[PDB]
Amino acid sequence: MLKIIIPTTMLLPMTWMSKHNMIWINATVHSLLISLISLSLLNQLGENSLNFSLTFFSDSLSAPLLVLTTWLLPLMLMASQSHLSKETTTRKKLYITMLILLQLFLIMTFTATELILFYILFEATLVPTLIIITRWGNQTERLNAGLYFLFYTLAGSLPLLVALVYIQNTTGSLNFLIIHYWSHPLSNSWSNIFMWLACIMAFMVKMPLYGLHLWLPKAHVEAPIAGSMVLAAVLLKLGGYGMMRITTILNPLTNYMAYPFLMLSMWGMIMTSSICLRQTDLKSLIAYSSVSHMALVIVAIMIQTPWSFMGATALMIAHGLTSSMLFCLANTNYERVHSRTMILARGLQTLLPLMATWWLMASLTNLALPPSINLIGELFIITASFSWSNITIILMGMNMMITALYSLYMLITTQRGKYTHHINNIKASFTRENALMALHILPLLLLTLNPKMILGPLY
Amino acid sequence: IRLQEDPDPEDENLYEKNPDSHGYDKDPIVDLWNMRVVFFFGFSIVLVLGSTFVAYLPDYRMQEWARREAERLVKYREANGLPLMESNCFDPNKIQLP
Amino acid sequence: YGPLAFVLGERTTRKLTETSKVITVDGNICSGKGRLAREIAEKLGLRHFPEAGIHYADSTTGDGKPLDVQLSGNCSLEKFYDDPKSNDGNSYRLQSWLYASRLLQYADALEHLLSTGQGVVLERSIYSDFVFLEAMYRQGFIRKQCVEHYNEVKKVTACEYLPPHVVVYVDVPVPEIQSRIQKKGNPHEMKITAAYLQDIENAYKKTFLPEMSEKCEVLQYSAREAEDAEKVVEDIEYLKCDKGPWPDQDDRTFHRLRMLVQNKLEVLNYTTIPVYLPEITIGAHQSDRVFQKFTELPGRKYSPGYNEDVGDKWIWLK
Amino acid sequence: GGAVMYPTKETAHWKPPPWNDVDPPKDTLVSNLTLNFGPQHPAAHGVLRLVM
Amino acid sequence: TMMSGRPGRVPLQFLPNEARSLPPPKLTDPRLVYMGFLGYCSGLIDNAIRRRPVVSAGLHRQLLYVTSFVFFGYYLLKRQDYMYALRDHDMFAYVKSHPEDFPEKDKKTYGEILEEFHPVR
Amino acid sequence: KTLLHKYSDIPEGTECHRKAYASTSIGGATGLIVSAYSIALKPPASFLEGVARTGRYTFTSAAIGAIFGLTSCISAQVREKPDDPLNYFIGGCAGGLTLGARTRSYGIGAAACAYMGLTAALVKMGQLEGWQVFAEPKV
Amino acid sequence: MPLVYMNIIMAFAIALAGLLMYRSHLMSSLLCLEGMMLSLFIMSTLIILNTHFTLANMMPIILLVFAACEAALGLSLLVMVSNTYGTDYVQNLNLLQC
Amino acid sequence: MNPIIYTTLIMTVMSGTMLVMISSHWLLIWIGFEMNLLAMIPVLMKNFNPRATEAATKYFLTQATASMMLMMAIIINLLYSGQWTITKMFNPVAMTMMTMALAMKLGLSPFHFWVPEVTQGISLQAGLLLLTWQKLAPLSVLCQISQSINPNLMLTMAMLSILIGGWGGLNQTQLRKIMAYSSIAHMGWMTAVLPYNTTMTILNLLIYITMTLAMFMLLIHSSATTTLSLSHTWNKMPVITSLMMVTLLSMGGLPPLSGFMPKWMIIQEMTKNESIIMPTLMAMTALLNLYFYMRLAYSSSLTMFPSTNNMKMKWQFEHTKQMKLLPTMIVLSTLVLPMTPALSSLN
Amino acid sequence: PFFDVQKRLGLDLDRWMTIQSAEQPHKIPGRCHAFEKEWIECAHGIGGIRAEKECKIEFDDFVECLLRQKTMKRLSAIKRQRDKLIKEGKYTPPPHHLGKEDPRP
Repeated sequence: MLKIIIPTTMLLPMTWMSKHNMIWINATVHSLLISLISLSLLNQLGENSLNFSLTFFSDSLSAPLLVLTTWLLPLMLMASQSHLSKETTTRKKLYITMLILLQLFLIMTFTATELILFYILFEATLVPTLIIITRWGNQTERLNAGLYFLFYTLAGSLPLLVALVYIQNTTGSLNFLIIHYWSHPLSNSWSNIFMWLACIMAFMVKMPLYGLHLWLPKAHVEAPIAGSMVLAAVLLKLGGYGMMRITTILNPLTNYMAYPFLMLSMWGMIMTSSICLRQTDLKSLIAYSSVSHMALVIVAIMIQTPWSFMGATALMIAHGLTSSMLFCLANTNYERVHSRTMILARGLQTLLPLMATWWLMASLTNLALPPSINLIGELFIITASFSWSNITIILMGMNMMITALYSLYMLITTQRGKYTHHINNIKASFTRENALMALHILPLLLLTLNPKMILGPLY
Repeated sequence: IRLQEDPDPEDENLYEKNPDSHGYDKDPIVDLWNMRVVFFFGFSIVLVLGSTFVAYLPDYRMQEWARREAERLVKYREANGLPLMESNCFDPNKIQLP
Repeated sequence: YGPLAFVLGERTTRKLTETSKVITVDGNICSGKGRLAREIAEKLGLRHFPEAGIHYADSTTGDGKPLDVQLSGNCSLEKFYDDPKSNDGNSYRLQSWLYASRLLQYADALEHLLSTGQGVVLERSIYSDFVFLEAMYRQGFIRKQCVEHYNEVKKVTACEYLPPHVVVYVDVPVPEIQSRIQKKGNPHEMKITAAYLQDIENAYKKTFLPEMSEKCEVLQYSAREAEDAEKVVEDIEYLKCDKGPWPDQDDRTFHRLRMLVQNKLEVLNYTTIPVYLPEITIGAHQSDRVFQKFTELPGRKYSPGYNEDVGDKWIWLK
Repeated sequence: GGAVMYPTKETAHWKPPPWNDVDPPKDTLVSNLTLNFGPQHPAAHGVLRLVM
Repeated sequence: TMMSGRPGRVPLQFLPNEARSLPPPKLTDPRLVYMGFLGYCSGLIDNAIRRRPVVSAGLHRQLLYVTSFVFFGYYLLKRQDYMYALRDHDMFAYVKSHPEDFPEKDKKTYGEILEEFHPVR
Repeated sequence: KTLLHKYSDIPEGTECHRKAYASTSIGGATGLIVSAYSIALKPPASFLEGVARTGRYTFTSAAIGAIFGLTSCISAQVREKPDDPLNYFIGGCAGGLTLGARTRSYGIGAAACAYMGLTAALVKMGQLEGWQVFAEPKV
Repeated sequence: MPLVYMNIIMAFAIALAGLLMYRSHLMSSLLCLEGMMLSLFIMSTLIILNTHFTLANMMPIILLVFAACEAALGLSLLVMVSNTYGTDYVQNLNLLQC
Repeated sequence: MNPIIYTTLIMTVMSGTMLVMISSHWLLIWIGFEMNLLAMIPVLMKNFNPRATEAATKYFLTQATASMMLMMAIIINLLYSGQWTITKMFNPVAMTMMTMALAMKLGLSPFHFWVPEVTQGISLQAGLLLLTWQKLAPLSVLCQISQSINPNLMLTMAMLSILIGGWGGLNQTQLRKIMAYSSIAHMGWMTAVLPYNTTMTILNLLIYITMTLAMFMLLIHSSATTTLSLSHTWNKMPVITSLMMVTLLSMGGLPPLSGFMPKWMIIQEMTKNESIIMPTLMAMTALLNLYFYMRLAYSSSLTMFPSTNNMKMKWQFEHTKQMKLLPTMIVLSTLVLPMTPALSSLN
Repeated sequence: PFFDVQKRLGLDLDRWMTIQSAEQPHKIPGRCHAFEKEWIECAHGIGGIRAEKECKIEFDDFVECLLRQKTMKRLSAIKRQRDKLIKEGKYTPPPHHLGKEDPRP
């Protein structure tokens, strides 16, 4: 894994020692080359994981996420170029360094073979994200959003640290391979119940769960474009990755303990999709849609069936791409009109035609038009839940309908109608923004042709 | 209440100074080379070369190997009259029941 | 200088002599104080510090050439003369910056006196700066809260330093000062109102002269008497101010004072007290812009001696 | 900028601490002892009321 | 506590002579390299604090930082290895001296053992 | 510690009156300690005021303890399930409601019900499962 | 333990309570500190004499030496407090809070 | 204070601590504590203010009561055992009294009331000495007598310390009081593992000393004693405030910074002894310290507060005095996590 | 952090007064020298944990010599019994105890 890690680390000295003109160019070029290197990890032996070393391993679950992060870094730099132009060279380099540290931490989290190291790196991501949000946000609420994000995540995580240390003491090892191979069943005792809660709750917080999702809207709304992109695409997926990894330890109690979170996620998906219908801010609407899709992912993980896990992996990747693209599309309008109110900018299809097509494709993926990977994941999850209970179809179908409604309502309001007369600052879309949208869309559409890559280990 | 500079006007359009801005910077040369770097190293290299690399990635998932083994097993079992799939994953004798 | 030097036996008292004195020549605008101060410094063999201006710190730092107003001072005396009651708050910004400059100059003069033993002659000082502030407040140019901020800064800062031994006040009647201002012909100065000068004089005589006379003796000279610089120097030579702080001071207090004076930032620490008066409070964006501009100024990016642009060399081994 | 964050009603009146030092609360803190040295004193020569 | 009262421990000795039996830390150890990296970061921070050129000024000072950190790290690593080796030595000796407290367990193959199957339905 | 031994010794779900008395004694002791600390740190203007504050705090604590013990024991009897933590949860929520009544605030009552009931259920679970708040050093 | 040990330990307890319960003056609390030191001297001397710990008959004298050192420190602080406030009253040590 | 006298007094404080950490006789340990108090009192008042005198008086009174209680405990142990050696304490009442005295010296709640007041009254350098060096001797004595300590009392004091240090800091806008409360919380963390593993207490003490030295030296460099005064520092010396933000994050315990390792190892050691509720409550309560750390960071570096015009003069001049150890202190406080296994050297 | 500088440098800074059985001026014995010596010899090199139970007899004897709690209790019980018998009138102190005989030189 050092083939990827070491170059990512060298990205920092290059960025710091690069000329003021050339920071973005060098960062983008070398990040893209690193992403190209990451594509080698997609080749996964079916039976066994790629155990590169004692510290690091990759499987059919970690590989797609690593590729996603490496891909995301250059898109994040491209998106963040515009609003950081006025910033001084040192601050721009610090922002790029925060992004690079975040990528390094995420890669090590995904490839780490020990749960304690995974915890250290997974919590470590808070610092760069917190710094980004609270230093390069454009609103007074960036500080409160940072406090909420940090404290929600830490309150979830710390009991996880206690539980992991206890597991290390009892089983004797926190290496995932040994844990999987031995994996003695849990007993239905209050102590084991609370251990299950401690293990699950941190990832339940990271993956916005209904009742623990309040941090996500504030953080995504108040964060800069790059921070929103990472939070939606990758940081949420850390919870899913950990929950899929951690579920091995808690085999039997999961059936008994799943019902509260299963019900919360299933009803919350409807609740948040309905929330999206009446939201007045584009970023907030995108965030709530993210919440709903991650609720679908949570249901898939809790059910603990192979098809559900494959759907969860596919949905994680597809949603990361789609939500990042949606945030970037909203950010372009925000830069042009300097407001996140949906009503303020209208009829943008006439003014900016190609951005309208980008919006259409992003919304279609959001509403799971087949054969999109979004639909593949959602359909697999839906079938697994149908096996879990035939009555599940009602809520899932209602959620599908509400998702289509809110996605196309966003598209109609922002990109359709008569243009807002007074707004005169709309200017022809730059090649950079269209290139960012295309870089988002094309990999998602291409991944449909070969869907085994994003279908996870159980495939 | 304070001596603060007037809010800067909306950042000057890069088009005004350079009509073919391409974005990516104020200086036109860096704009062109940034666009070229992005387009080459993502579209031409990562998407096309990377997509080809994924498409022809060697089948270490053993799908064809599994299919060939299944064909052999099906032919043998049908020829010998043995059931196509045995109900017991592991041989009963080795198991010692309580 | 350092605590180690004092432990070794570097003592201020030995270097100081009868010549070692701080002489402050004060007076109203265009009172001729500069001429007498220069003559006194020359005759008594004492270093002369010209009156602190907006750009004194620029003179003492870096190239020594004055920096742009935005980077250093953000205040104009000409603006104060033309528009005394401007909403910009230029009056109190000027007054506070001038007090800061005079505090720095007093620190430098004390450092010179305590390091080399040579006396220093100053044109006005931190102790006399309140005269202009009181006149501004009386004339309505500045608000009461600005006066309170000035009082807080002076109270925190001025106490540390030792007052001057000899105070020389050159007294010129205000109408003659008006005629002098007309003769000099500076357009902005001509706008000075008679009441403002009268309040300057009132502050001096009613408050400064009595308070200074309490500590030591003050030599008050009329304009004709001031012209005879030799007689003034002789008067100074025959003063005996046994009362006052300096005879009380010993080597320990001198060590403390020299340590304070050497560290200019410590000298100016409380000039930046976090009192958010609109006149002197600078917003975050303007502050960032101005600080970036100051950093880009040649020779200011790095610590002195490490700026390659201005010709510094051997930085790698320096 | 207050002395305490989340101030209460009583604390709100309380001022923040001084930047350098606290003001000297010198108010008749020292009252010199007053003595009638004479007249009866042996050293007062009998008719001197020296108020010291 | 623990190793503090180990018999034969000379007071205020960083490395006992017994440690010399253990292999010395390799000068290319990743831990020592990280200590040198810490020294380099210390030099950079010193330059930043004194407002000197961060990466070019004071190469002698940065060299001294790196050398001091590596020099102390070598001995720190040696002592850490010695302490862990002492722990392992004592643990194995105690296991040997108390066979009853650490009994060998009969090894049963998974065929013999019965583990209940909980269906994921 | 004798009061804690008194509360523990009575079998759960039995002798509800004695259990309530033990809980009341524990609440009174805790209230007395809190009153002492309040009197020291925040001085009372008069001896009568100090007595009033002590009485108020002690009665609130004793009422909380008595309600908790009475409700928990009665629930254990009626449900007939002695070791269930839900009985302790019900007792704790009743204690929180009593605290809200004494403070004459609904919000205090509801927050106290939630937190105190959960804490009491956790305490019962610790009894059942042998959880150690303070662990003897064993390494 | 004989009853004299009881009385001396009771004296220490009383002095500790006195010191911890201030009233107005600081001198009284410094006197309670000195009383605690006297009680400690008496206890140590009684123990060392009853147990014939010969080389420990000097420990009370060192205890007294450091007790007097502490007393000197207390008085030197009280003098400054009185100078700055005019009284030794403890209520004037109120500038620092929390 | 003449610098020779100051050097002598500081050496006397350090020598008292060394006597505490070098003596096998209870009398000499108590003598070391007394010498520490005698030397420290003048040091706290090096700058003469009424606040300095008030802080010195409060400190003297509290430490004198602690010393008298410690001597009574020593005498009782002598009465019931006849031994002067620092070892297991053979009388439980003496052990309780000694624990109370040593906690009062360390400022462990419910004996914490003096720490914030003393810290606020004294200067930043005297505060650094008070909150880093003074902690060493009582912790050393507790480590030597850890076996005799009743775990319940020490753990109760530690938990109360954590809670109170977290709560009080939330309400503070004065940097010195904030540091005092954070010191209370971290000391509560250190004493929690004293019954279980002393090496963990030593490791936490070292990390805490490094972080507190870095923080106090940064504040001295910025000459800030209030949050607003620290707010201006971004205009003059941004690097200082950025490093302060990093050090604050380490103090909060956030991974991957070095502040994480002490909490991590304390939790591990407590869990090994079956302590699960106590570590969970301690870790959760640490979030409040994180909260006020983050508020300070927001004021100092993450957000740019309004400055004043006179700062333009300060831009021209440069800091005269250099604290040599500050960069290494920052690096150790923030970037030492990858080197935790080296916690067997002090072992 | 007990840096045993004394043991490292062979300096007896304070260990001479640590125990009552150590050398004392003019070889003046302690009131419990024998018990202290026995207890120290028993608990030497076996560690505190072991010594707390394997030398408990020695330590109890040392404590009894130091405080005389058991001896005082027995003497008090004997005196109480003697006083009760005197009250009952069934006991009479011997003349030598009453002072009617010259004690042995």
